[PDB]
This record gives sequence, structure tokens and C-alpha cells, in this order.
Amino acid sequence: MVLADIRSIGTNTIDVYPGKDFGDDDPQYQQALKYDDLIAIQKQPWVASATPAVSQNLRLRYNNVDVAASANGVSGDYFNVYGMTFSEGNTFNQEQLNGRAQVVVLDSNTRRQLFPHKADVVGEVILVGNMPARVIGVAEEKQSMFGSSKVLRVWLPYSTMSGRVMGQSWLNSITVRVKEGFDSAEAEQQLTRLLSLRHGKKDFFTWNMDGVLKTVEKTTRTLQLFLTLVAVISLVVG
Amino acid sequence: KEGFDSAEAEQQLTRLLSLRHGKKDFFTWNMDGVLKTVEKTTRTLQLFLTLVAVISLVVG
Amino acid sequence: MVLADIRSIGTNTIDVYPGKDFGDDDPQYQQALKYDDLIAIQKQPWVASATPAVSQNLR
Amino acid sequence: PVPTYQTLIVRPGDLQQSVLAT
Amino acid sequence: NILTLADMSAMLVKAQVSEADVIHLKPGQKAWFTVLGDQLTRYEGQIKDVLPTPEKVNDAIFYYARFEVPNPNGLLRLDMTAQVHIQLTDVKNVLTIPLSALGDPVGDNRYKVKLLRNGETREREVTIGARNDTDVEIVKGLEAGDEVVIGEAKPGAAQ
Amino acid sequence: NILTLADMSAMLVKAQVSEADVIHLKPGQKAWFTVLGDQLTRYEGQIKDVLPTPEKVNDAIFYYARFEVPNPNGLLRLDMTAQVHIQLTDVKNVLTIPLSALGDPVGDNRYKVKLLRNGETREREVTIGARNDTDVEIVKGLEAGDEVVIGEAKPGAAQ
Amino acid sequence: PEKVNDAIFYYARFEVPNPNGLLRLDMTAQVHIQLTDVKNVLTIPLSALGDPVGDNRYKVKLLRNGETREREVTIGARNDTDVEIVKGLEAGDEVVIGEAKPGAAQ
Amino acid sequence: GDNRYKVKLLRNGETREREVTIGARNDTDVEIVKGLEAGDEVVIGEAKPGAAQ
Repeated sequence: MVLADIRSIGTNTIDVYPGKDFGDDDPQYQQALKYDDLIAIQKQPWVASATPAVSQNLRLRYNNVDVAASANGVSGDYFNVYGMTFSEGNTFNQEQLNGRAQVVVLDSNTRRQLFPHKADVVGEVILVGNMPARVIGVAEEKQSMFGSSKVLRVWLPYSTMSGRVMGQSWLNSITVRVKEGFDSAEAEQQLTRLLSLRHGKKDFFTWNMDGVLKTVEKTTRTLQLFLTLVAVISLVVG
Repeated sequence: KEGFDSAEAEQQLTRLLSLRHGKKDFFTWNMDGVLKTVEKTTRTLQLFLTLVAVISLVVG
Repeated sequence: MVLADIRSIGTNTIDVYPGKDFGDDDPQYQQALKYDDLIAIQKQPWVASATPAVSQNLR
Repeated sequence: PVPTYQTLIVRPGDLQQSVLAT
Repeated sequence: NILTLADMSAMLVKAQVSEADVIHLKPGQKAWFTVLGDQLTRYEGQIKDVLPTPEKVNDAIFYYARFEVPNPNGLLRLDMTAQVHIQLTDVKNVLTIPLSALGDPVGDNRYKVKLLRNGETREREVTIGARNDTDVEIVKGLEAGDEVVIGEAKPGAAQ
Repeated sequence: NILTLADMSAMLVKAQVSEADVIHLKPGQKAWFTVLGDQLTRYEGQIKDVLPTPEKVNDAIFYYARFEVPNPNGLLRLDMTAQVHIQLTDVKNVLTIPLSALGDPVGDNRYKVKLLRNGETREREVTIGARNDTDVEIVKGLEAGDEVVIGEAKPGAAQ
Repeated sequence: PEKVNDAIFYYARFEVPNPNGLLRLDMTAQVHIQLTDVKNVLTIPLSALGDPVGDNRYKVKLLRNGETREREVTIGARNDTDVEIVKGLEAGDEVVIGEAKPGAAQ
Repeated sequence: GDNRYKVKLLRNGETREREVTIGARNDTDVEIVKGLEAGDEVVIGEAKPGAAQ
């Protein structure tokens, strides 16, 4: 159960980062990170897939209700690979990922605010920031985490967000999933060299997941070892 | 202090900051209660482990 | 060991978050927070203490 | 486990492509 | 600047279509729009033209377009937000597949599970050219009136 | 700019109503306001007019409106913040439904269980657009004097 | 040049014919420029490289002895797939592109 | 944020709230002008409306 919660994020992920690490500002604010970079990045055979990530909170006008909300330019595999359940609708095709449709995913709570009526979501349009957006899918949270006190959150194909309501080449991050059952330790340094190449400087700054995965795996199985062993010893004593 | 519950006062502080400031804004994250529940969790693990162990030993 | 490691935090924090939550930007960016407030904030007897917290990078 | 499937009745439709804009 | 003036006998709209779609949008194509504040009160008219000079909001260039809506009763304040529907073509007598259940092998080939009269779902490869904001105009490989398991489809799966 | 002057005997207000509601706001409608610093000391007057030219604060367009409050006592400093209640309407001889009881099917439909003279309760769909903080205005959908089940509403279920 | 914060950039121009009135002003346009062949030379796969200092470029390779040995090399040209290598490695040499170790027999 | 209920204790030993108007918000205590009589006990701690102590 707990591993399924953990492996729910698969194998693996190398989110791309600027600056130095998590706490950095200006060097992290600047991003020499073309989404085009992914091309050659996706070119490596061991990789199964790798995906762009970006997000922007913006004001959202609508009919009468008129409030800002966070939003998330992402892959269509997002709710898929996260396995996030849908309140309604689906994610989106890669074709329409290229289609730049004004399709979009929203919080159920966001609907709770927008829609006292509980009107059907699909086919409806609501502007984000400025651009009109024909809402379709909305997804229920797959975690409780009530202490998070989650606010309004929204999801877009990244091509649309970063594209036709941002236009920057530099997305917040890029997920990178390896194939082959390949080890987390290896190649991440090779990708590091890769960023030492396609960029001229030490700018990978990425975090990684079979490291923490394998170690918590050894941890849990170790707990199995202690528990089952002392149990069986006691029973043999019986 | 006091050994006082985190669940309480934060609401008192809620209205408090809702007053001393004209609007609710502080939006603080709860303390200690997470410690409370994880304590119940770990002690619960103690309960499962120690109890099944001792039962097995009684079986011995 | 683990519990002492966790409760080591002063019982365990209520940091001020003048915005909405962790993901917030501009409303979180604007901040009406006042250390002066800490006066009456510390006025409550159960409050053994409450402390200021702020930070930034600089060259 | 119910094999229940959401489904539709396809019909010779007419194209409604036009898009939108703020 | 002493004082500004404006004629409100008719209202012009600045419909900022994205640069990706500007290549189409032939003049005189019929279009309609509606304001956020009145929810449902459609206005409509001919498109007039396209402005030669773009202006941008950081990322992504946008090109304007204009109408000429009549303004009875003194409604519609200046710079009011207005959602705008511009019309592309209406080819007819042809099926379009909802995108909710599409299968797309190779990214060219396109399998699609559909329920049969037997109660047996079965997929078929199909070719499709035209694509829509919501669906895709299928051209071959599926009959009209066919049941189509839009939800949780799998091939060969009787229900 | 050597100096500036202002006639402090009548304090005009800039009530920036949202664009979503500007379509209403008919002139001469009665309205009132109050300041944060005096808590409870209501001022009131006729609305005067609406400014044709909006000025945005990044997101969301807004439109001004003005009153003409008398200013004795020498109070009311310039650019003071002022909460404003602009009379939306004075509908009368018309029923309104308490929020706790109403049911809202579909996203437009509104079931409302009511007691009948038979003593057997029955729901009715009701059309409601207007709504208040405490109630939703029902111009139509329920016959007057019908009792309504404020709690545990159940269609077809006698009390 | 006109810089955009980081990285200086330089322009280049064409002269495309414009039939039918298409192509609006300031439209985004992806651009391919042709460079040139640099044939008659070895090109190393990117993964295979050892790149000390960011100037130096060791390259572990396998010998006929079955023992691997690195050779520092000069490399200027770079490609999305490989990099051109004018010097430091003879042709026909095997190259331990995978899990390389200097000075190590296979 | 306009209304101000205040639970207090009655001679009955039963608590009851009264809505009150209050102007000044003096930093130690607010200045209540109306809605409560003098000499009244006030359940400052763990108050419940309509509840006997």
C-alpha cells in the first residue's frame, strides 16, 4: 500500500532546476532552459520519456465570480502518471496537446466557488488571466492532506500555458523518466554532463527517484525483517 | 506552554489576528497536533508490535 | 529517539503566513505583518514565547 | 466487478470548428 | 489633453486571435460574442478585417480583429470584457469521434474500441484527418449509429 | 504647480463597482456607505451617475459611481477608505427562499420540497437568479403561503 | 547585437517572396540554417566522453591488449549526436562508451 | 465581523449570549457600549451559549 503510494510516482524523474538548489532566487529566477532542450534530452535511449513543467497563478474573471487562481502547465501524462482521479472529464491527447485547445483542468473546490449551481463543467469557457479557456476536465485529489488547506489550483497543457499565455522558453521544470529499470545513480551524472554540454556551465541543479525509493524500500523490507524474524523466532520458541 | 492544546488558542489567535488586523490574513499552519497524531501513531505501532509479540509468548 | 527528534521543536510551530498558503504569491507577497503585534501576541499567558522570522539572500 | 461502460451513439455530425478568443 | 471624446453609436471589438490561427480567418466569415456580466445575451455580426500591426503580452504574439455591433439602449460600457466566438467551416454528413476514448497507436494509426450489439466491445483501426477542439472528424473505419464506449474502454471486452 | 485647492463641503465618492454588475445600477437607486474608522455611523444618499471611462488594477476591469454626501462637522478626510452598499433593487410583493432548504439539481434546476394542504410534502422546480447572503429571490416557482421544509427536505414525504 | 539579459545574440536576414498576401508582421518563425560538412574524420558519441576541467578531454578506450586506456583529446566541433575529433584517437579503435574505467582490462 | 455575540453567565447558572455593539477596540479590551448589563459574569473561558455551568 505505502509503496504503491510511493511508486505511484514511477521510475524515474529528473525535474530540471536552475540557480543552484531549492532556495535560490535570481540565478534560479533566470532559466537557461529551452523546452526544445528536451529534444536531445529525450534523444537518449535509456530514457522512456521526459516531460516539461510550469505554472502560473493568475486572476480569473467569470460571469460574476472573479478571483485569482494557481494554474499548472503540464504533460497530459500528469494526472495519468500521478494516477490522479477525475472529478469529471479526461486529460488530453498529445495531438490536442499540439492543438493548443483552450481545454483546462480545475479544482473541484474551484467549481464549488464558481458553481453554486453545480452546473456541468464541459463545454463551458472561463478566461484565465486574459485568454478564454473552454473548461472540460476536473480532478478529485488523490490525497487527503486536509492540513494543506489547498487553495485554487488549475491545469493546462504546458504547450498552451508556456506557449500562448506566456511564450517563454524556460519552463519551471522538466520531469525525466528513465526506462530499463535503470539505476537512479547512473546517467543522472551523464545528464549532468549533458547539461555541462548543451549548456556551457554547471546548471543541472536537479533532484532525484530510485535513490530515496530504493532506500525506503530497504527500510521497509528491513522492518519486515525485524518483525517477521522476531515473530518466527518466538513461535519456534513456542 | 501549559502543556496546552495546539487545537485551542489558534482559533483564539485566529479571531485575535482577525481583530488586530482588520482582516484574516495570518493563515498560519497548525503546530503540535501533528506531533500529537504521530505520537498516537508510533505508540500505536508499539501497541501492535508489543501486543502480538507478548501474545505469541503467552502461546509459548 | 524519533519523538525527541520531532518534539525538539518548541511545543510545534505557528509561523505567520500573511497571504493564503504556501503556494500563494502576490497576496503572500504583500505583507502587513508587524513585530509590534508580537507585543499583544505575547500577551497570552499560554504563549511561552513567540519569535520573529525573516530572511534573504545577498551577495 | 461490473463491466459497465460509458458510451455514445455516433451520428453523421456536422463540423463545428471555429475556436474562440478574448 | 483637455478632454477626450468618443462616438458610441456603434461599438468596435478588439478580438485578439492567437498568431497560430491568424493564417486562416478570411474576411467576412460571420462571428458572435457575449459579455461576462450578462451571462447569456448573444450579439453577432460580420468580421471586418485584421489589423496589420501585432502587439504582445510578453510571451506569444496576438493579432486583432474587429466587428461592428449595433448599440441600442445605451448598454456596453467601454473596455468591457467580451468573450468572442469566431466562425471555421461546417463540413457535414460525416462522423466525428469524441476525444475522450480515442486510441492512437503510432500517432498515425488510431484504434478505437466500440460496444457491439453482442454486448462485446471491439476496437477498430481508423484513419482521421480533420481534428476539432473537442472531437476529431473521422473519415473512415467506423459506421454511424455505432455504440462507442466513451468511458473506460478496452478491446474485446463484453459487458 | 504652486499649490492645490479643493471644495470640502460635499464629498464625492468613487465607488468602484465590478464590471460584472455594471449592466444594472440604474441611476437614482438609493445607496449608503460607511467608513472603517467610525465602524457604525451610516451615511446615505442618491447615486448620481456612472463614469464612462474604467481604470483597471491589473486583473478585472472596474467602473466608478458617485454619490453626494453632505459633510458637516468637518469630518471625512480625503481619500479615506469607505465600504459601500449600493442598492441593487427594491423588489417587493415577491417570495424568497431561505438558503438552507433549497436543493439545486443539474446546475440550473432547483428542487424545493414544500408541505402541501394534503400534509404530504412535494418538491417543485423553481427558477431563481437573484439571490442574497441569507436568501435566494424566487419571483416564480412556488405558490404563496405554502409551508417549506427548512430541514431534512424530502419530496413525496408527508410530515 | 542586442542582448536579452543572458547570452548575446546576432541577427541574420533572408529575402522570402510573399505571394497571396500571407505572413503577418512579427509572426514567430522557426528557422533552419545550413552549417556544413566536416567529413573525413572521426566523431565521438557524447556519452563516451571524459571531460576534465571542461577544457581537457580524456577518452578511455579499449586496447588490443584488452586493457582500457584513456587518451586526452582535442575537440572543437559539437553536435546533438556526437562531437568531431581531429586528434588524440586513432581510427578503428574500440571505445568503451559504456561503464568505462581507465587502465582496466575487460 | 459586524455582529458580536457574547456568551455570559446568568444568575440561573445558565449561560446565554447577547449580541452587542462595540466601538473602541482598545488594545487590552474592547469598549462595549451596549448589549450587556454591569455586574454580569462573563464566561471568558470555554464559553457555550445556552449552557448551564
